[PDB]
Amino acid sequence: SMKIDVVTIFPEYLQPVRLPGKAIDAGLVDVAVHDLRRWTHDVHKSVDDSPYGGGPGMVMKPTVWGDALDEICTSETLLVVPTPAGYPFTQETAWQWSTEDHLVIACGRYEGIDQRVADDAATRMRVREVSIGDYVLNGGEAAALVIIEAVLRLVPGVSLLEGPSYTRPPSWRGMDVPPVLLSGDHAKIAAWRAEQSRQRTIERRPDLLGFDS
Amino acid sequence: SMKIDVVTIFPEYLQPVRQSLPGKAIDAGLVDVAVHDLRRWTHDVHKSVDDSPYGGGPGMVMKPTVWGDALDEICTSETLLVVPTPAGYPFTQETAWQWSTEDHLVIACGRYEGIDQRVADDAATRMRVREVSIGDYVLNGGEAAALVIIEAVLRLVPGVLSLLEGPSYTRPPSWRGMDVPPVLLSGDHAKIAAWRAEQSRQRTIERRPDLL
Ligand SMILES: COC(=O)c1cc2cc(CO)sc2[nH]1
Repeated sequence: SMKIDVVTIFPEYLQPVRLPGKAIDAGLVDVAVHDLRRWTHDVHKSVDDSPYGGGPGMVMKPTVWGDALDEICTSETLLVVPTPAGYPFTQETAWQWSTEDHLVIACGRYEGIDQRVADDAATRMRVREVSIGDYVLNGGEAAALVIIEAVLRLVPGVSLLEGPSYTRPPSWRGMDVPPVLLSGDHAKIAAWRAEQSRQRTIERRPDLLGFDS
Repeated sequence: SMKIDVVTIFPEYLQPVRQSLPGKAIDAGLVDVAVHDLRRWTHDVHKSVDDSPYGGGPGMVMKPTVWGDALDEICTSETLLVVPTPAGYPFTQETAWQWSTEDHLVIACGRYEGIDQRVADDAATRMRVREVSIGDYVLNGGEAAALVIIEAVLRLVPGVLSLLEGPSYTRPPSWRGMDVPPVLLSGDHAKIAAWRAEQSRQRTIERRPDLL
């Protein structure tokens, strides 16, 4: 049983959470999405202001985030903050987080969240700032969806690159399935699949085998 | 001026993209994103999209005849066909910049254990094909990766919008016992830039030593 809360100024973007959809239906996980503006108090519902020290764009205010996280989090919560400046989120991270009772995912916009939010929370609970890859996004919402998908498929109840896969018909547009795959020889099939994966890994991901680039 | 077609057995998953799009960019004809249900191109009353893998193994493989028909209809010689997969080349910011000037992207979202390899190999004989991964984790299918690629690419299109960045601060100057670093209020802007540079260096060493 896992609970996941997501906090965002764009709750409508997290509707796709409805693979996680089948997990919710089975009653293994529960996912809830919260509008950050619920915790504002002014008429304009302001959540951002200009950065101290100068620079382009805006920074999300700590006051509003503090009130939201006070209500949603307990001392047992793992607070997840997607950010381009985070530690990398990997398959090992997904396995680690798959046995947690409660994830809270805080989605930033503009140029990010005041650093004191994570600092303050870390005095009360475990906090993890993470990146899902080295490309730039407008906000944390897409990253939250990737994290939820990677973690939920590992929950109890739900290396090298995979080579090419094939299914029927055995010949299509003059392209034939590799004959070894039709042969019923388990040893030969295993060997061929090993060689394919080796070739694909050295070509596409030489880093996984300890080579440059 | 970019057109993006996305093909998926879960079209509802791609709904937030359409809602992400600024009205002015659409009205100005800068961008169009269309989502298509793969089952439109199935051949049978049961709308089958997958079948057992040759050579055995777990899971299922998506059918070449169904995907071949879909791509035949949607793609042209000028299309850049994008296939998100954990076995792909890495998708980077450089990749996003390159694709931001394309006239037509088609994103083929797969599920189970992948799409029959002859689909991509056949397509590559008449258009450019790119199989890519968005990171080192496995997802059940390509839909969430498509959302990431679409956002990373479109934010670079004119109109539709090293080292790690250090911490940021805004009002109030003191909050729950924590003060904004005084240097940021100093009005010494050369000193502020040097402080930020050192914050970046330390954060990069701690969190991403691979970048150094
Ligand atoms: C303020 O939050 C963001 O703007 C944000 C941007 C990005 C890019 C990511 C790729 O790992 S994660 C993430 N969060």
